[PDB]
Amino acid sequence: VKYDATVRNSINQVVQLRYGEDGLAGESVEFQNLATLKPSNKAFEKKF
Amino acid sequence: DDEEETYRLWKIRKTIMQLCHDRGYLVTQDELDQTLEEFKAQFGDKPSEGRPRRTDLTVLVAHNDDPTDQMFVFFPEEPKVGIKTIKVYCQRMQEENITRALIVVQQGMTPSAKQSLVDMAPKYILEQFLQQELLINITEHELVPEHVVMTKEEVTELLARYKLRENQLPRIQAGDPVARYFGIKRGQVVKIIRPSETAGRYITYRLVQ
Amino acid sequence: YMHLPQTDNKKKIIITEDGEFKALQEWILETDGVSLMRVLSEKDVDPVRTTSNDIVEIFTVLGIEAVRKALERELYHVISFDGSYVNYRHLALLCDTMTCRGHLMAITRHGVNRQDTGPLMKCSFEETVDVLMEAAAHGESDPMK
Amino acid sequence: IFPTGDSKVVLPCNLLRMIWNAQKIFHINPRLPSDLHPIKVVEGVKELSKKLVIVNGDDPLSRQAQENATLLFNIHLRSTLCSRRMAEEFRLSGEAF
Amino acid sequence: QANQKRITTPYMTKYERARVLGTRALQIAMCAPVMVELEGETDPLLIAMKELKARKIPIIIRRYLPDGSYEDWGVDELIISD
Repeated sequence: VKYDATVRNSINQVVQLRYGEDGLAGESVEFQNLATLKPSNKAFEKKF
Repeated sequence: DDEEETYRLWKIRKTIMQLCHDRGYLVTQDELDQTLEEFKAQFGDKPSEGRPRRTDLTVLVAHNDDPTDQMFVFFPEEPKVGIKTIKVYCQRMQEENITRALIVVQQGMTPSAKQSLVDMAPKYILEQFLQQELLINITEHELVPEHVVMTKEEVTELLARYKLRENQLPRIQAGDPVARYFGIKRGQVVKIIRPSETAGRYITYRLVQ
Repeated sequence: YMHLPQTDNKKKIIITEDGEFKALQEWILETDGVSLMRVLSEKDVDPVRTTSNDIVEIFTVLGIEAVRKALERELYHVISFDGSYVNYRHLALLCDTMTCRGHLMAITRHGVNRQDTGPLMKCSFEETVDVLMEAAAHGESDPMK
Repeated sequence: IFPTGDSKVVLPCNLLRMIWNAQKIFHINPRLPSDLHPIKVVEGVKELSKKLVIVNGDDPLSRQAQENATLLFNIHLRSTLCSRRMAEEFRLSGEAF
Repeated sequence: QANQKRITTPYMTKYERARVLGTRALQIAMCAPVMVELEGETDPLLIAMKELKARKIPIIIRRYLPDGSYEDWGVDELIISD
């Protein structure tokens, strides 16, 4: 990763615009639940 | 038989209209959405010596930005398309003073005919498509993400923004089925919008070579 | 082969009128060998969700981006089969960097050495004498980066 | 974006644990009513989302790139920080927010 | 470049953290001036930590963008991650 936060090869070939498509390193990521995809339309409207 | 040939022609025509619309052309919505019965009633019924003759299925359509490109798809009838067919196609290509045209081969095309297409198209751009290629619209496949062709000024804006060079960008083969489907000359850049399970959406740039 | 799937990966999933996902079982067909193009062309075959395990076939049919997505999915499948999990970042990097050059990069002497990368790093990994012979013959210059 | 109903996804900050930490650090009593204007939450989350930048810039292309990069975190954040959810489930106070 | 247009992450990261701490510790180990008052410390590393916490590093970091242009940052405008 160069300091433009663009992953690049040895000869400066852009492999990824941002690391992992988001620019977030792997040591500070956790598992979470979206809690919005699964609930139905009625439940979604009731809860939001 | 006649029914299977009708189904194949219907799918080919629908995919051709889809390709024209994606490339950007004056394709009417009704023309894009044609049912099998509509195809039967509109360009004749049974093929194989019926009204469908593989010559009246040619399509003329103009470009959105300027109605002068007038891309014009062909439909050769022979199983193999032999130089004299390309010659008469070129006569018609010049006579109707258009620039872009496509060819839908049934089975295959000769090495000499490929040679003629590639060398004899600095002014008359022509493209190849095998018949089975058009039975499925590759864009609608789940794996293939959405593709968008980038204009030159947008490419310059991108290069200025990221301070890259043309060589440094990722590359995509000119013979890739998607590139052929979009009909894009070397040196252009295609924007790719794919889904990702870590960012929600990713913009990726491929430079055809 | 004919069999109703049980794992939700291959099961039909759609949005209901109520908005809730419903696990719908639909027949699926798994075939030995690959004829992906004609299989898609065939009647009553979904052109959307059909896929394959072969890489060169899907490359020649769909395109390089399809190679990216399918290869990422398949690598995730093979790594995750035994229950061990790995982050998406590394799989994404590997699949991109194989697909960054517009053709199927094989991670072998036959793929790595055929890049514009410098001769020194090429010789460190296999063909370790032929690379320098080629560089000397062509007078290739290494940027040292 | 997400077929198959795979609600498990990897994001940087564990929002639920953060809210729980706020609750049990400021001794917020869920029974009593809170003092947290929903608009305060609205512009709070909006201003936060503005201050999280992956693609730093102001031109339209950079802005679109930043939106695409931070879409999943922003959408999860808005889902977890919704006005009704904060009012009912979490019951945080202004300093807690 | 000038003071304006300065675009880069203002978070002085762990790599430059390690480099600056090491170099400043080496400099003090070679009898270099101390930037902050010290109360009975002798290890170069510990005093380097304390004076970094005091935010008085006499070093400016030069950052190489991929294009080639540099971008200089002083330590005292940078805010510590901790």
